[PDB]
Amino acid sequence: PLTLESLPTDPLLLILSFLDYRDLINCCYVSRRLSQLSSHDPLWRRHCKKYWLISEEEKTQKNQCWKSLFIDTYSDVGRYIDHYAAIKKAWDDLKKYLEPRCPRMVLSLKEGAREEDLDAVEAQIGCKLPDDYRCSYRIHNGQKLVVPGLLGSMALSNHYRSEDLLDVDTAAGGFQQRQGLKYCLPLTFCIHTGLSQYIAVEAAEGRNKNEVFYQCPDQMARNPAAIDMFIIGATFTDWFTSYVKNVVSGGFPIIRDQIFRYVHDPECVATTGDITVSVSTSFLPELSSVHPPHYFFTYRIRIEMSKDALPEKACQLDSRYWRITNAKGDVEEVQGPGVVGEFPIISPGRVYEYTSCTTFSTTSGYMEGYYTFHFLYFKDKIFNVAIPRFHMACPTFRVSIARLE
Amino acid sequence: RFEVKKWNAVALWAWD
Amino acid sequence: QIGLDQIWDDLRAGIQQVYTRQSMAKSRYMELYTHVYNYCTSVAQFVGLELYKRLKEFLKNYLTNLLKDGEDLMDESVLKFYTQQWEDYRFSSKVLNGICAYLNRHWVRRECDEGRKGIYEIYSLALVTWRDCLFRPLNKQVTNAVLKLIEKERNGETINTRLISGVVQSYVELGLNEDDAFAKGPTLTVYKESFESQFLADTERFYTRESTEFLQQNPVTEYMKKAEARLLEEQRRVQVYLHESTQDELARKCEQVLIEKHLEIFHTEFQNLLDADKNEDLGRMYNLVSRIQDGLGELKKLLETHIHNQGLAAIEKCGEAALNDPKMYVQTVLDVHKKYNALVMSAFNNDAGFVAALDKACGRFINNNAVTKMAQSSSKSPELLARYCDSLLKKSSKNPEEAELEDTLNQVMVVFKYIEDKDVFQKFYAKMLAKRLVHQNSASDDAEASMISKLKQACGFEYTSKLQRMFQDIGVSKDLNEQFKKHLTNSEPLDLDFSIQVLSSGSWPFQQSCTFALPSELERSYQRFTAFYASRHSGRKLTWLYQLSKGELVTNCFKNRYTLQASTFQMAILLQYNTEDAYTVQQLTDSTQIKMDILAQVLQILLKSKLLVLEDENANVDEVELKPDTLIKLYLGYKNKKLRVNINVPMKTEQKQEQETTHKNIEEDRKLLIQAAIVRIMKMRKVLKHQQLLGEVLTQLSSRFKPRVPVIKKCIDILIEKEYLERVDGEKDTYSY
Amino acid sequence: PSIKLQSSDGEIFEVDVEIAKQSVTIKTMLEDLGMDDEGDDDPVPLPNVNAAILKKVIQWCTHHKDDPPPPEDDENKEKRTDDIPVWDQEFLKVDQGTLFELILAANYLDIKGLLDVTCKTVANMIKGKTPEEIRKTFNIKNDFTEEEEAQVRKENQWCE
Repeated sequence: PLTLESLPTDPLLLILSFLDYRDLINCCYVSRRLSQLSSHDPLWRRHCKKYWLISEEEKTQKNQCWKSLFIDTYSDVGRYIDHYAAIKKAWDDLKKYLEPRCPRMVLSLKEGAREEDLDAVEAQIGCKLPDDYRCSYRIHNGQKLVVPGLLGSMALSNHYRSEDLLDVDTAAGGFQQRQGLKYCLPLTFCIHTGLSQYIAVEAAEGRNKNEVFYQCPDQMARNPAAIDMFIIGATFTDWFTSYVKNVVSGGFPIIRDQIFRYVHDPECVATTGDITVSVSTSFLPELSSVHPPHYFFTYRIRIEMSKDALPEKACQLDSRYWRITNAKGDVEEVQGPGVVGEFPIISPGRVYEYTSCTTFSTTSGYMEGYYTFHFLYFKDKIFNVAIPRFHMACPTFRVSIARLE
Repeated sequence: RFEVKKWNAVALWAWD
Repeated sequence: QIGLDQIWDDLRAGIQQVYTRQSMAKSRYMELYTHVYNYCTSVAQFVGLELYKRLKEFLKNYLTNLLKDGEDLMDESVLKFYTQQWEDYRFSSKVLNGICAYLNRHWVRRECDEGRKGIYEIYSLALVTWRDCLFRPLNKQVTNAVLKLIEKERNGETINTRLISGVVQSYVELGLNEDDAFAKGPTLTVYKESFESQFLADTERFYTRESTEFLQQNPVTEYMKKAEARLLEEQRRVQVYLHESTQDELARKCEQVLIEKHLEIFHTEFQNLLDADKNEDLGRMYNLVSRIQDGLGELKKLLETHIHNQGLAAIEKCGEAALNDPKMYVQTVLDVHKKYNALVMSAFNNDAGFVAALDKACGRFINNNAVTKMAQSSSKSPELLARYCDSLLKKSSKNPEEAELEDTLNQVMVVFKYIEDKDVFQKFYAKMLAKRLVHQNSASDDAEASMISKLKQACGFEYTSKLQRMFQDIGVSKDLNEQFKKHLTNSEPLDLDFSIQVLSSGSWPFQQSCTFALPSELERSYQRFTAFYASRHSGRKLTWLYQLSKGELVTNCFKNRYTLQASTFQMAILLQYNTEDAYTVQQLTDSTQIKMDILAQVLQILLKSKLLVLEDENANVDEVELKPDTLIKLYLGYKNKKLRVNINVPMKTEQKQEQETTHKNIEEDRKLLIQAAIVRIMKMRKVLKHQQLLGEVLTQLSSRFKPRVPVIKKCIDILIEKEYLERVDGEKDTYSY
Repeated sequence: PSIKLQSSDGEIFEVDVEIAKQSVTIKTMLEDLGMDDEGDDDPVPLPNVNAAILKKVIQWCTHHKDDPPPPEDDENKEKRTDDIPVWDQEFLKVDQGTLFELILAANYLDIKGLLDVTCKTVANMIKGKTPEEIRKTFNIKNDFTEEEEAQVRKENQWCE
């Protein structure tokens, strides 16, 4: 004749510690004794330190009990409890890592957006936004339309790529309804150019629900309804978490006081002698289309020399050699004198960088070769550094439904 | 009628 | 459910059974645990605060009642009481922490997370109650008692380590900060607040008493032994009955009291012990003072001053005899260095600062000592070193053992490292190597190769490039002699034996010989060798100095035959005697073309050996100032014990002449080298202050030869008169290229 | 060694010294008390457990005799309830009264593993259930009056 109510207050507190938040909410309806035990303050600690990432310091600053912290937060962002943990983890990883590096981007970030603005956007576009999309904008509305942005900044001589996270009002104003990009909502913009990675709010006209794709206009097809795609990734949570992990882990390096899109593999190195020749990689769909296949790749070749070299070992880049090898099988070789019209000298401990540019009709490829070098003091000594086998990777070449017809 | 049997010498090589 | 007042009587009886340890059984332990468990699970909804209050009140009452039996006790008795009661209390509280374990895990842990600081684990409550009822009123008494026991142990007696270890363990464990009992590491807050401070401030008093009660009535030599013993002894009393964190502070304080306070008496005994050369006590004193950082600085100065003074005294003991006996001087310097190198390597543990003080001491000693001041020039020291190095490699009657010779040449190289003016040594060794190699006077060629290799390792390549070129020129000349012998066997031969050693004019520092009349047979031999020389390789020239060439002549006109070896000058003079016996000095000068001074010295040697008579034997022979009208007549009645007697022995007036010529040549070489150095410096600088310029020159050439400021001003005057280093407009401070 | 544990009813249950040492209470009894050799074979009464539940505790500790220590705590994690071992899942398949008495005896001896797995298995019978389903499953009457029922209705609207 023993029941759950008849158990002591201590093992019952361990049983309730194994329940989810919904069950602890539901346990208040069971019995008067279980109503008192379900309102235990340490019980609602792992439910707040995991579902909302509200650490103890936030509790001490707010000076409120744990259950009230859960209730107050659930009255604000409670509709997105299944994604708020991941979204706020990504936002806190970004806003903590970029603060020592680029505080301008952090200061450019606006405060959170209210539910009224999001509902107004839903009414204006006539549809319902993805729930994970809405959750991030409850934390940060984005940025003012200024350079630099938050979603990367790719620097090229004749085409500056730098995108910011659009606010809800600009996204509603720029919401797409024309043929081709049907039921698509952009969430980024460049100001310098007109690239906007649209989001999907309905899976129609050959579109996956909640997918992240570039613009990729068709060039061969004269029909404006024929618009191709470049699927960057999965739904909003996966896209944002992947970008945040790339930024904070070192996958996206931070240079020139900006966040750059240089997908760099450390193993793609072919260090000859004492000069590291690690090469980055980037993809730009602004100068690309599926048909005709251009797939404009670019990268900044970072070269430096170790301190073991003598001061007289100041090699000067005589010329560059290319071994552009498409994955189809075509190989093209270029022996252009110098890099981007420059003759740099690699001093011991000196780090020099220079961007590149290429086109690739084939989906992948690699451009190896050697960089001709010659010491300034040592006239007789001539050597070269071998370019590695780094592969240029670009996303899916999804074409429009009207293109096939 | 003095006669000399063994004799050694030293000479300085100078480059012209 | 069970109320507290229904169960507290039995629980209190059980806990009192625990503290008054009567060897309880496990049945009573589990009954007590059930008593705690059946109360903490009954029904501000968490029961257990009342039981905690009764435990706190009971422990406070128990410790207050226990204190009344120990407050009157003092010295050993109160310490025995404290350690026994602490051991019993710690064990029985470790039992109570297991009895009241449910309240320790599900109410204390619950109400310590939600703030509410002031309630602790039952074990940590028992230490806090011990820290407030029997540690605070028995803190000064117990720490005074353990201080007195440490005094009795240090005074020479034997005392219980268990009691002191128990007291120190209690003081360490009582430092547990109550606010967070789940802390990291051992807590020493109480320990370094009531005992370590007091013990560490009482060891200061006790060692200043032993110091200025033992140093007053005993010499410093015994005080070093006592201080080393005390330092080892307080290294011992950290691991015996103290905590491991008192080691560094106690050793530092003992070093500051035993050594640092009395470092002024170690320095005034350092010189006294160094004079008697008691190496063991020097090692003991270095091993003692080295613990005091930055206190070793005065020892190095005293050591280097003593080494310099002892070497100066030894060189003064050498006296005037060391000037003409290089072996004695170099052996004295080497013996001083050997004696005061073991004392740095063994006693002073080969310390870098001390070996640097030894190196700096001999640098001020070998270059400038009594024998150099007697010769009013610092160049006498490397000159004597070169003379000694030549004496070892010379072909003596007793050839030195090759291992012994290698060892003593390595010792010479050790002496050479402290020579300031290495240029004088270079020139003197070059001339001695020349005078040995052209006469085949080298004892063994591998020894010369080893010395050249060691010089190469010592000072660059330009220092010994001339010597290596001389050695390879000797080899090339040997090959050329063999080839000329083969050619003479093949082509027409010469009756006179010929054996030359052709040497480069760039190397082999020599003096060009005066005019000389070539003998007819010697003329034929010379023409034959020049024909072979042009047949091999023509486009060059040869100077043919006869100053260092010899040969033997047959004296058939004498009463007995002779194979007397004579120099080329003497060979020509003897041939002139053969052609006609009566012959004058003026005729010698006009026919042989020899300069009058060297020819006069040759004739002086000829008269000295009685090789032939003058125009009057009754006149002066060894002290005659010969005139051009003096006639010399062949004497066939010359008698000697041997036939191969040498007349080409060196004369006494030419060794000093070669020495002063070497000094002049090395002075000109110094001038040229400092001119080139200042040219390079002003090429890389183009403007510099005068004193900064001379300092730059001195630092630039310091690796090979330390220059002299008057010589620098002479060469800069020469260059400023040559427009290479001309003065800028209206300046007495700097100039430009 | 061999320690003897008896129940409130009184039944000798000889347990290996390393099997009962999994329980924190018995381990602290055998360590802090010192395990005096005088009367070491005497039984150790546990007056809050019955015979069958103590036998099941001994059987469980025998099965987890070589069990690795728990990985400290996982407060920031979410207490993965479905990691119960298959043998542990099968062993706990008893009636609710027996399971609750096993929780009570698992807390008495302070066994971490048995208490953890019994709490997990009880939580699996509460997780994702309606309150009426919880009351019917656990035979718990509802003592909420209408005022008390409406009292909790004001807050709990925050989560519907």
